[PDB]
Amino acid sequence: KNWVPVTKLGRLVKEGKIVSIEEIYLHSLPIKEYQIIDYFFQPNECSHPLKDDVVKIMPVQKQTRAGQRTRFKAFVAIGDGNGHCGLGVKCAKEVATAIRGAIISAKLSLIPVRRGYWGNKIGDPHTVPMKVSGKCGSVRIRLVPAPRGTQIVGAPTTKKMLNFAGIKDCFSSSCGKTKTKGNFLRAIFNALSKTYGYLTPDLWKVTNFDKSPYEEWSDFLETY
Amino acid sequence: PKKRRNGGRSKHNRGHVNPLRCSNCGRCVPKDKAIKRFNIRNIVDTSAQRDIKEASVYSTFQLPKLYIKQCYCVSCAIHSRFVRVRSREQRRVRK
Amino acid sequence: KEESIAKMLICKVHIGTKNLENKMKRYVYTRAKDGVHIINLAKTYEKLQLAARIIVAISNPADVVVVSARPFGSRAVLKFAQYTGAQAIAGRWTPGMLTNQIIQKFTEPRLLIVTDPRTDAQSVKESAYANIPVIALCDSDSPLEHVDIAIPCNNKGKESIALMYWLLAQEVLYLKGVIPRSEPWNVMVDMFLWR
Amino acid sequence: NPDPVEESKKHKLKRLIPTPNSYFMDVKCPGCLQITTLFSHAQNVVLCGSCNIMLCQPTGGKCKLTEGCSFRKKIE
Amino acid sequence: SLKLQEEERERRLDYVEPDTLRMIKSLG
Amino acid sequence: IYIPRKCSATSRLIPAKEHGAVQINVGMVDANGVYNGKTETFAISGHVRQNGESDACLNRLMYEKKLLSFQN
Amino acid sequence: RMYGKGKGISSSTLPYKRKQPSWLKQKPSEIEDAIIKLAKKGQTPSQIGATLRDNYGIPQVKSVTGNKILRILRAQGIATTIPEDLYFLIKKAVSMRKHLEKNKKDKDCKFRLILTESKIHRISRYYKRKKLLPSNWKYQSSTASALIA
Amino acid sequence: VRMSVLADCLKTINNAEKRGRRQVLIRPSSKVVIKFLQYMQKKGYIGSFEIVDDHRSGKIVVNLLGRINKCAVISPRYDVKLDEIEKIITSILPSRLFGHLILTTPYGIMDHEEARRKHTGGKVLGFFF
RNA sequence: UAUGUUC
RNA sequence: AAGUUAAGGGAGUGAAGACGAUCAGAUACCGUCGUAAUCUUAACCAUAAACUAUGCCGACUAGGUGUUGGAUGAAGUGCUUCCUUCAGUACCUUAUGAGAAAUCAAAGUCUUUGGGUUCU
RNA sequence: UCUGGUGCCAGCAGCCGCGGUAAUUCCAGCUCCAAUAGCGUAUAUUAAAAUUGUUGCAGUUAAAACGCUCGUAGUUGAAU
Repeated sequence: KNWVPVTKLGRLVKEGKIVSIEEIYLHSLPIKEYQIIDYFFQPNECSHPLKDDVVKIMPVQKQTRAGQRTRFKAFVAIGDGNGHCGLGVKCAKEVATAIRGAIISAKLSLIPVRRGYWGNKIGDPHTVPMKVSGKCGSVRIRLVPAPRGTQIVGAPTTKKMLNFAGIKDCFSSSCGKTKTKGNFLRAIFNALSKTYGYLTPDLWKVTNFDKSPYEEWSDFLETY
Repeated sequence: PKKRRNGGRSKHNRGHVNPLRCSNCGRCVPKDKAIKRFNIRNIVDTSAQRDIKEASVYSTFQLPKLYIKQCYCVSCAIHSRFVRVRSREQRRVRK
Repeated sequence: KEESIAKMLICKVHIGTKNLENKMKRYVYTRAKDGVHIINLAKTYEKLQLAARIIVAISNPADVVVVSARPFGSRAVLKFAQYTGAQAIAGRWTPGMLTNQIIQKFTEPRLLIVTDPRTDAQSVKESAYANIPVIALCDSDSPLEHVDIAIPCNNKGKESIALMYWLLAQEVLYLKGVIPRSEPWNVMVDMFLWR
Repeated sequence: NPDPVEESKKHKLKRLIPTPNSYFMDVKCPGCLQITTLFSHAQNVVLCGSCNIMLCQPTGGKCKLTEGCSFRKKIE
Repeated sequence: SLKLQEEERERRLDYVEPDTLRMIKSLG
Repeated sequence: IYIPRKCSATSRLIPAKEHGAVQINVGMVDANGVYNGKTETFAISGHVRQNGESDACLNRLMYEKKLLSFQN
Repeated sequence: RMYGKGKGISSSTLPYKRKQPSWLKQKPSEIEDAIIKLAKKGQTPSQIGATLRDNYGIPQVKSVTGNKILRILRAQGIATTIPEDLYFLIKKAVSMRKHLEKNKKDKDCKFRLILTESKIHRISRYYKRKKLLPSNWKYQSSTASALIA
Repeated sequence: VRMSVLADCLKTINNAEKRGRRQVLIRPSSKVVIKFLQYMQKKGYIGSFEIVDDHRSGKIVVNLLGRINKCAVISPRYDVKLDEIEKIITSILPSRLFGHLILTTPYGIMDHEEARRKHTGGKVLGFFF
């Protein structure tokens, strides 16, 4: 909205020198601010919105000398439903601030997921193009490509996260203690992130390295 | 849950080690596990040295030392303060 | 060429400490019969110039930072930064300045220069949270984690460090159009040295 | 880069191409002018052809030979 | 930080070992 | 959808949140040896940099590009 | 290792050159006669090869002539009815039993004798699966002392 | 006891390009591992390997392209009919779009796709993707 | 390096 | 190891037992004594936190400090050290390796799940 | 977290639990939910169970490496 300039990437996005998010994904730059989505995914002048929801609230206690010091840990799942997903956790004394912090951290952890076609280039991608496994704690989750006519056959949390990721077709298989929602969600998110890190034969061709935003806009921020 | 990597002793490539006996309580303790202190002490303190050297003869008398070489069990060593409990991270450090 | 070689043969950069390490085998020529290794310096020279060719590629030099936690590296890094366009930080490194965006100093660069990875491993560690390439003045025993351009040289000697940074700056200035290659210099290594 | 390796002499036996470390030599005692074949890492005791003398002492290694004489490889 | 360190700054500003020898002679 | 870049050392593609992978730019020179506008670029993966063989990988890559001839 | 521990990779590695060494102008017209005379004088083929390598300078009898030493011994009819290694194992077992009879308290010797007899039985089974040993060969432990023959 | 030679070969290959060493030495060569390597070559997963033919069941040096996700053997060599190719494929390979399940068939070493196109499925050897 | 229970 | 059988041995220690203490009690811890046992021989018994709580064989994957036994090459003084290597044996660090974690160079190379085999 | 009655009783509750005066859990009324001419209950069985594991489990510490070695049957076996 009306922030005071802080960082080079944040200002560069504020001035709008970067057109998309794929370039910062390509250069693996860390995203440090919500300001990078404030002037990126506004409710107006945008193609698709970002959907937020709270998947779990955990009362968590410390057991001090006097009492317990109970706080609340909020898990939220962000996702456009088109190939971008994120998971966020935040612990705070009050559920409201925990939720807000979790939303901020999920937006910060927003990642691209390689949605993969399975039938034809003409059809849009509908499933994971791969058997991808994610692990966190004890729970291991496996996502398997499915034909187009399937829904997400998985646990409710698996459905909720894969819908946010944009995958409309998948077989799931879980082992371990999936009762722990935090580890379950983290494993699902780990598999989704791993989708884009596999080196499928179609990515064997070498490509030229386009300039990173920093050197391409170094002169832009020079007078400041 | 396996407090120490070495199991509290220094046995490797070995099946059995003959035990020795604690100098303080007489407990049987494996030699590789017992806490050994080789004490090379003076027969007397400095004041008694200053007394008997001047009360002695040869005008150059040097008092003999006492070589003790005691060994203690874990309980006796801990109680007599030869070893401390130490912290988990500091537990690894030997010298 | 010959004059440049004569201008650095007289120093003590040849000598590298013990603890040969494993990834400096290529750079070490042999261990002396006394027990102290010696650097080729014939690898040091082009490591210097390629480090300079990747430093000069940064469009604005203020986007490159140089660190040093040693008393006799502090003067060298500050004067190197002043003579080039870079901005350096010497002495104590606050351990959040590369990843914490709230602290008033921050100053995340595009390239990092390290005098000794052992002494300022904190900066080398934080570079791996922000994609900073890192050039390091590695010694015969220095670790090579999260460093890409190893410069085989001495990190203990005050004269070694001062000459190291001085000829680094001289070569980056040569790569710039500031002065031609052939002309002799007017800045003395003792000026870069530590008092 | 293990194909064109060259300085694998200090590498232990059964390197990339397993070759024995032993060899065969011809020995000539001074003032004796005799020719005979000998095996490095010999296990027995050998005697000269012209004049019966001691040549090598069989030990766990490459033997000790004699104080003088000239021994040369038979490799071509 | 004041105007006293600048004057002091201005005041302050103003064969070989055989293995190295054979190394250098090998190099040229 | 985008095409993630690939490490020039191990041909392993670099995910979106490595933050350890780096881009290296080496500048060319003219006849007099002065830096010119054009450059050339590399890409080194975070796992190589963490292992510490990044220096050797860059030496090999620069040799292949004929940037310098000291080999190792 | 068959029993106990220890890999012990110590061995001898033949040279790459399969053929007769060039420096050996010696003719194979009498090397077989040399080994035959040595065996007649009484030597097991292992020590025949060792003596040939040391005192005769003719390594790899197989390289000098395209036929191996125990094979030429068999072709000439000199080869013993019991193979070398099995006979050595039998001799070791006989010595161990002779010692044990005096010292029945040597539990370690008893254990190693069991091990040696296990090896004897395995290798004899192999040798009689081949036709190198009569089908009724058994190695009873009573007359093995004279079975060496 | 090595038992299977190709299993050790493929495990060494896998460890090698997980380390990204770009060149690996396989000590016990054999004709089966040679044909497996040529099939990997023709599918483009490895470079130009060269077999060091010494007099002692020689070795192989294979160049890696950092291009194989996983190569492995399947032991025992289950005999598969042409009918159960699909059942093996959906259980072994990561997708129906890439990856190869290697069979030994009456007409030689081949992958599942060409085994289908040529009929006559045989015994399973391994896979790589 | 006396002993010294229970809720 | 204890235990059993039969001879021998029998110092010291010492299940039992006997006293003396302590204690509310104390048949215990402490002290004095003391039988069996401990030792040897010849037989049984076949069990231990018999424990690295980690079956055996094979391949691969990383740096360093040692140390035990050989072998290789060279050098301060016929004699000592350094280099390489094999086979043991530990330790330190490191993991974009594993694990629930403690931790592990194997407990790694496992949903990218199949080297062989036994037991539970 | 609707209204009465009961008040560790009566009772409910597959499991966790509710009930000692404000019972969102008993006994009732109202309302709501689910499936619907069908809906509960009991027992058995399958999936869930990768908690019988060939695919596909686990065995340092959660249960679980025989005290150790030899060894037959069995299983498995270098390259050409």
